[PDB]
Amino acid sequence: QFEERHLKFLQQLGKGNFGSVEMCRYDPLQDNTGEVVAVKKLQHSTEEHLRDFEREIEILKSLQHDNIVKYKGVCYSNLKLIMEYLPYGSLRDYLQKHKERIDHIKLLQYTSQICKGMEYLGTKRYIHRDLATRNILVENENRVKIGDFGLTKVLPQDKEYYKVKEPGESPIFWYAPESLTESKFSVASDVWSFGVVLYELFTYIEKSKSPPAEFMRMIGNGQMIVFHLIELLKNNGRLPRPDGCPDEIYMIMTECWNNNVNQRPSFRDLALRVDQIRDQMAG
Ligand SMILES: O=C(Nc1nc2cccc(-c3ccc(CN4CCS(=O)(=O)CC4)cc3)n2n1)C1CC1
Repeated sequence: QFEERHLKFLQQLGKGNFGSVEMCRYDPLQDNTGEVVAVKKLQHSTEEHLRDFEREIEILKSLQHDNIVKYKGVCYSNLKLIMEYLPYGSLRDYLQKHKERIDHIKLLQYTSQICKGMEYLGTKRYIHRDLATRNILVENENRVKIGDFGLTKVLPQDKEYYKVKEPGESPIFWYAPESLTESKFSVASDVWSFGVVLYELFTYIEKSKSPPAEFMRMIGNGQMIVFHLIELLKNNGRLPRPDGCPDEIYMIMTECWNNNVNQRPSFRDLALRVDQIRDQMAG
């Protein structure tokens, strides 16, 4: 649908080891009347990374949900993924900036939208593998969307987990212990990560309170990090309750952080509990 020549670069939205997102204007009439869009491309395109990117594109294209960033199309000379542009950006940066304006009732509305997005994923047998507030996007004051799917895998038909160990840098501080020790990824490791996302929110993204900073303090400030992490978690070492967090929200977090994969709640039970807590804060 999109031509490379009609896509004008406006700014960088985020750069990683394997990907980059840009704000661009798609202006086919060249009269500065096209819509601003978000454009994801590989930064150092391997052919494996390209094949993964093609699948990421096919995943996003197959998703249609209020809390999932919209697919617009592809563009090539090559491959670019064109998405809707969300003007408020990542929940992470948005929470950090507007922390004095965002109360707990709002945090739980975001939380509940993230669960519904995640339940819709698990419905297609997709495992996200990268739930973090940096990958959640703010559409408006009342709406968040899951906004990146670079690490998302389809479960095979005959299995409820997927095994994979990619080279380089893994977000280890959001990983369930069976993902660190066995490279096993399931709906339940996504639930583990969701618990860490909930922790993030309730910390209001206070610099020294992030999971990397907290687990590093607990371990002791290279390759040895994951080993010490694994041991800490097996001993039931865990992220502290955030400042001002209710016992009942922290209970949800700690339940998400069960070492017993099978004892972790489902996404729809998470949504029931959160929506129940929300109503007991309002009415
Ligand atoms: O960011 C803004 N809008 C906006 N719209 C969209 C629409 C789709 C996707 C994103 C988006 C999602 C994630 C990121 C972070 N990260 C960049 C490197 S990677 O490995 O490629 C993917 C991970 C960056 C941008 N965004 N971001 C506003 C604040 C300036």
